[PDB]
Amino acid sequence: KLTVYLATTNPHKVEEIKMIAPEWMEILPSPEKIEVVEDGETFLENSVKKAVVYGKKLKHPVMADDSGLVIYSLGGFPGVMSARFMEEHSYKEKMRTILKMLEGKDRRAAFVCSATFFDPVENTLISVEDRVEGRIANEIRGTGGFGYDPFFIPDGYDKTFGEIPHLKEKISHRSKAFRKLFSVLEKIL
Amino acid sequence: KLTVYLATTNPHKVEEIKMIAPEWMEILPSPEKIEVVEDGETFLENSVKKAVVYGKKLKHPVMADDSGLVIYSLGGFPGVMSARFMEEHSYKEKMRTILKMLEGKDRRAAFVCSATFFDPVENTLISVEDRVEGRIANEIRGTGGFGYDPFFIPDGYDKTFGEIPHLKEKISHRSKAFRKLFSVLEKIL
Amino acid sequence: KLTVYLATTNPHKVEEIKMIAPEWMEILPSPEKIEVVEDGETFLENSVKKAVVYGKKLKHPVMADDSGLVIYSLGGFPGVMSARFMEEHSYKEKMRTILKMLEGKDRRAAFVCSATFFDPVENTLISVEDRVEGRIANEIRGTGGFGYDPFFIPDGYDKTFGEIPHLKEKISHRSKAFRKLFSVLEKIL
Amino acid sequence: KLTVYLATTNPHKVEEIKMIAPEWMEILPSPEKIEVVEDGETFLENSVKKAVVYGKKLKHPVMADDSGLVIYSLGGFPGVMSARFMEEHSYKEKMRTILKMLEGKDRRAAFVCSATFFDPVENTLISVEDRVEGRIANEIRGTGGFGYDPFFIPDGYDKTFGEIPHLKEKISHRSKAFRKLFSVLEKIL
Ligand SMILES: O=c1[nH]cnc2c1ncn2[C@@H]1O[C@H](COP(=O)(O)O)[C@@H](O)[C@H]1O
Ligand SMILES: O=c1[nH]cnc2c1ncn2[C@@H]1O[C@H](COP(=O)(O)O)[C@@H](O)[C@H]1O
Ligand SMILES: O=c1[nH]cnc2c1ncn2[C@@H]1O[C@H](COP(=O)(O)O)[C@@H](O)[C@H]1O
Ligand SMILES: O=c1[nH]cnc2c1ncn2[C@@H]1O[C@H](COP(=O)(O)O)[C@@H](O)[C@H]1O
Repeated sequence: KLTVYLATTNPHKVEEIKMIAPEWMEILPSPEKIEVVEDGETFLENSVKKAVVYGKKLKHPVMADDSGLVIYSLGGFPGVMSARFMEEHSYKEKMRTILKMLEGKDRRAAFVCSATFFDPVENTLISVEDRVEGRIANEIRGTGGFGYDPFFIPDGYDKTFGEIPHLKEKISHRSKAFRKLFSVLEKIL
Repeated sequence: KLTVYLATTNPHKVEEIKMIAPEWMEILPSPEKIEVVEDGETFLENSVKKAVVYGKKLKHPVMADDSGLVIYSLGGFPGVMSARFMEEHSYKEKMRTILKMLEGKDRRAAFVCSATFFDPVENTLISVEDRVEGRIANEIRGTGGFGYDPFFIPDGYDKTFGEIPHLKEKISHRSKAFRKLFSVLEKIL
Repeated sequence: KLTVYLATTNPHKVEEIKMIAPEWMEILPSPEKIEVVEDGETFLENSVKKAVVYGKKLKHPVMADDSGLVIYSLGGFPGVMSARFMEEHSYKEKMRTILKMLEGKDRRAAFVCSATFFDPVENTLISVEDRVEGRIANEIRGTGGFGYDPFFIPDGYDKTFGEIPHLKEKISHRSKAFRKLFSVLEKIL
Repeated sequence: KLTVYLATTNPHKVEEIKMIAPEWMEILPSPEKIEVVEDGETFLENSVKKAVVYGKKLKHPVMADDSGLVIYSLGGFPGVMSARFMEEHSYKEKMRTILKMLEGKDRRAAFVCSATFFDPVENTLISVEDRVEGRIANEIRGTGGFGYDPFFIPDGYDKTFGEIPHLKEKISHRSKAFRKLFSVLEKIL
């Protein structure tokens, strides 16, 4: 019933989103890579900006994700800088560096995801945000998911997303933000 | 139930949105006169941007409106330039100059309104758009309403909005978009 | 010595810049088409934005031009909208329409040009502006030049730039801005 | 011969620029604290942007500075994020955090400054950039200067700017860049 192109370069993101989409959602890969200036202050701003740039060019309904790691004792770092921080380096160096940052510090943290729907024919835009609360692990563990998942432990668990990647589908920020986006969309039709 | 501020400096817009409020919504003018640079290409971009800027400086749900007159035979002019066009001059003078532009041309026009709700607490953003098709009168009539109302005739009528302003309450771009917004809030709150 | 690419999509601007160029400059068109959202509210802001965006992507010194027609009685219209106004129509039609807007108004106008140099290796940016004061003719005449030339009369002249386009080399907004820019660069080399 | 306002919120920048002002220039703080979203990817873009905004509000010549600390082994961190990083925390906390990140890494870094002049009357804008190269110390020393001074050691010295702040006047990113700017001006004017 509703068909959408995904506004995203990230293949792990393509992956997570199709696997939690209801049957009434068809989620297609964008026919083209489109440069987006990601100069927003928040996940919401960047998510909307990707949805709008992609929507205007493709002239078809689109969905966008903007996401990252928020560490409370580091002022929300890396936040929107999640990818850009030490971007020439491996996620493993990034995680080691942030471990050094956190010695002696409260390790509370969250992955946040802003999920955006834009229909450029109707000029309807919907954006919702959700999060998964956890903590940074004392050490990098496991090879599942992507990015910072090897050192993030969701609340109510003692393993990292790198160790129990299947759990992302159930409780991660992206799963909940998009299910909450699907839910709104479902209602308004 | 739901209090909301209006992300605008326009009294006329505040009046018009105030009068169509649903029973479950409280609608207040914003307590700050915040400057937003309206550099969007489209009414949606500007709407969305006022709502984010207002919602962030206020830390409370906001609604914003970006609106204008679009005259097809003039390329959609004045469009997002509706206020900035000859801004030091009265609307009378603006309407006069646009009448000259239109001599001998198809007179078909629309008012368009991009209506956006932003909740900065949850990060929920909803933006919708509507319009009233109509045409430019051959002369300026009435004093009702505001802006271009005195020379705009909605389809199915022969008086301008400046002549029959009460009719705005029922069929205007602003009345239609904001109801479209309420019907969305209602269904998802 | 100094080679610059021009951060422009306008081949008339290219040829006009080349013909006034000092002996020590080499001026080449951009080797790549790059998209820039011209969302500045002034010429200076758009000129600087084109220079920066093209400079950063080309990794090489560049120059940009933002230019337009400013008519005083019309609040400076079309201004930054010079190109966008009625952009699907010919200039003849955009002129006819502005002729209609000028009936019974003061006819004085200026072309304005913001000329920018950007060296992205040193991060040196230099932006200078000039103008040519004149007035709008009562009709369109000449096929020379480009854009609004055929109804623009320079102060101290009888003929429009469409009739005497050869005079642009000496006295246009573009000739004066760029030579001002060449002269600043002379001193700082 | 020239009264220029400083487009800045930083009392410490105010003082350090003031003290290297050349004879023909009366450098003042700005009368008004004005909101500027520093959303640029580089120092130059933020510098330019602060200059333009202030200069449009104030209608007089202004100068702006955007500056930060660039640590090479950390991908250029904190860079444009130099203030915003851990912004609710003291600079002692920030520097302590960054020492941890640097354990086992190349300590080299630069303070960088983009110094921009903007005349909103003529529409002339000049932006130049400079840097002071140096290294992060293994410890925080001295309460001189500001920000990251107490753990930055300019090349060829053994003291942090925290310990020798009076040498900034002569060798800092800021003095060099602002003198580079001054130099360029008193050729043209
Ligand atoms: O699910 C996640 N696991 C690990 N890292 C994530 C996840 N979601 C977003 N990120 C981080 O956020 C950045 C990409 O988000 P983007 O800016 O939305 O493309 C990368 O640093 C990711 O590693
Ligand atoms: O309901 C309408 N009637 C007449 N003019 C309107 C209406 N809505 C928007 N406008 C015009 O469009 C501009 C609205 O400014 P903005 O939405 O704040 O960018 C002003 O020129 C208004 O006069
Ligand atoms: O030298 C000129 N003669 C006539 N029109 C000009 C000249 N310079 C700029 N323009 C107009 O201003 C606009 C240039 O738009 P820009 O590409 O955004 O700088 C186009 O409308 C041009 O036709
Ligand atoms: O001379 C300096 N010494 C120490 N820190 C500096 C200096 N100049 C700039 N910074 C840092 O750079 C940031 C300035 O950011 P800005 O005010 O946004 O340009 C602040 O975090 C400063 O602490």
